[PDB]
Amino acid sequence: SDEEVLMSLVIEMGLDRIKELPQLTSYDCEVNAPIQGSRNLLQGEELLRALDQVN
Amino acid sequence: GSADPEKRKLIQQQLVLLLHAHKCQRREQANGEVRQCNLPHCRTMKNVLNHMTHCQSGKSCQVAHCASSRQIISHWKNCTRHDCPVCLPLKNA
Ligand SMILES: [Zn+2]
Ligand SMILES: [Zn+2]
Ligand SMILES: [Zn+2]
Repeated sequence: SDEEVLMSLVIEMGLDRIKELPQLTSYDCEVNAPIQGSRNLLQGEELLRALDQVN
Repeated sequence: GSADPEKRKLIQQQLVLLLHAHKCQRREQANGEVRQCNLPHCRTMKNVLNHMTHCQSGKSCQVAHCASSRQIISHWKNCTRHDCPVCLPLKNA
């Protein structure tokens, strides 16, 4: 995911426009964004390494 | 539970913002302790990312966007769904 792609998604999704950012709930996230059952809710600095184009 | 299409849109938007902020912050950590990006909520999600690295409250955590961000990130890492209504924009684009 090029930062070029991420900037394009940010602008296509409206995130460059001033907004209220809703505080989603862990529940609404566990429902609409389920972990495998891996049950591996990343913590520590590994949680940042994930974001380095992980598949 | 039951999937709401609107929540899935707020979720993918928070994911794009988390991914931007990380890359933004990586581009900062090499270029000095900058913190110059003025994208809406970018500073916010950078501070969220640094919170949850050293955070240990886990699900008990009420700091805005920590619990949710940690769940969304963990999903995106392992999401191998072809069809995923959250990730499909990012994975494929
Ligand atoms: Zn930024
Ligand atoms: Zn926390
Ligand atoms: Zn997904």
